[PDB]
Amino acid sequence: MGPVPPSTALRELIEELVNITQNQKAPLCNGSMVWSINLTAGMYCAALESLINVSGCSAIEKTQRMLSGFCPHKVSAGQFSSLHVRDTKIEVAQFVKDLLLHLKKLFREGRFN
Repeated sequence: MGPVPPSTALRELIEELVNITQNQKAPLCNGSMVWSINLTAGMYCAALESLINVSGCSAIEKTQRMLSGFCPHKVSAGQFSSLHVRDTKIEVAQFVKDLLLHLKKLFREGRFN
């Protein structure tokens, strides 16, 4: 009835992200690239604004919603927070995988958000 706990939401997110990335043949997006970010705490928020730059990819539309659950502040294609540094862009396939390592990482510390 009430929302799912933080630890449960994370596992459901990791299991879903892995599932769509294991049977994926070619890149989910047309080789779209995203800005690299620093994986620390506000990863969900920093990661969200980076995905907001990817359009035309429904396979990740649901992902943006689940990420928002950990980041209540919405981001428009005009408002940016972590894209202040001039980092290089990377393929989404790598962005999802790099994020996967950090997602299960916080599970070990049980420190969600």
